[PDB]
Amino acid sequence: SMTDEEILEKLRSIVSVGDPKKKYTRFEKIGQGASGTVYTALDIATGQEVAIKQMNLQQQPKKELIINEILVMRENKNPNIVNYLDSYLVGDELWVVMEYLAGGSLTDVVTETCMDEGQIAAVCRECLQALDFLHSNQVIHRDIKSDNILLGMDGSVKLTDFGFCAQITPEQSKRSTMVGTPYWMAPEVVTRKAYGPKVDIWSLGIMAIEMVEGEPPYLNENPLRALYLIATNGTPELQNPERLSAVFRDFLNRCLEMDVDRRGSAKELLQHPFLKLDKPLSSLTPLIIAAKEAIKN
Ligand SMILES: Nc1ncnc2c1ncn2[C@@H]1O[C@H](COP(=O)(O)OP(=O)(O)O)[C@@H](O)[C@H]1O
Ligand SMILES: [Mg+2]
Ligand SMILES: [Mg+2]
Repeated sequence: SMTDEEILEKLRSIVSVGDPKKKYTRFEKIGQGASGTVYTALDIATGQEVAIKQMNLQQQPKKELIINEILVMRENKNPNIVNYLDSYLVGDELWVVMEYLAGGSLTDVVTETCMDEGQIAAVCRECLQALDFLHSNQVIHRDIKSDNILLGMDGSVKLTDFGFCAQITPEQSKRSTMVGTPYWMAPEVVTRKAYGPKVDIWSLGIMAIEMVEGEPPYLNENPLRALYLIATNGTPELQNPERLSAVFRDFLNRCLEMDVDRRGSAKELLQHPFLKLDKPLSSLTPLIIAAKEAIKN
């Protein structure tokens, strides 16, 4: 419900002045998603290595949500949220400068290596802390999935990519926009119901399936087919559930409840006994290294 001009006016009011091509150098592309292309670069003045997300505003899936992105990343700082540094607007290109997490994304790990249950529990704990913080501040992320989870080389876990997020209010306490990535969407999203923060808990459940099986269900299917499969299959089935502990299977079942009221909240799932199996995050470091080497080769 915002025009292109209203969106650009709002973005201009919140970014810093200047052209960032004069402030950063030695760019190298490290990732790309539905909104932006992300580079490493060096701050010309200081030498710091940063990450820079470059977004072309007219090629955006929903233009006005980029406002929430900058606002949420800088107004809701937290140890499990990628650290915002700055933002710039050059006509129709928006840049967001943030800390660089050299371990890459959780996608790199789950597609190249096999996490054990203690490593999965550790990652789930960190993601649940982030979600409890966001949800308590009335932010729904709406795009939880492995490629939006960043890793430090020491195993630090940080949520990024707030470009689909919703800030919910008393007058609009639920959302109804079809937004997210189809394979990770909760059934109440795909069936076009009003929905709330627990859609992120479902998506976390699907990301935990990624940590087991390397990918979410139905990844090869056309998006509209996947949406119908989510609507009719309900709680997805694992290929080999007998390989997982009973306590881990219970955690998954509580993330992936069809009934929104039965589904765990972030605060509730932080008390789940599965998280007591967690290993130190430093245990991720050999998986991170092995994944980077495999991708390089
Ligand atoms: N700060 C960062 N450090 C390291 N890698 C990053 C960082 N930010 C993004 N990436 C990588 O770039 C990809 C795209 O970034 P993201 O912000 O998710 O863009 P989009 O909104 O287009 O999906 C991420 O999935 C991740 O692999
Ligand atoms: Mg992304
Ligand atoms: Mg995004």
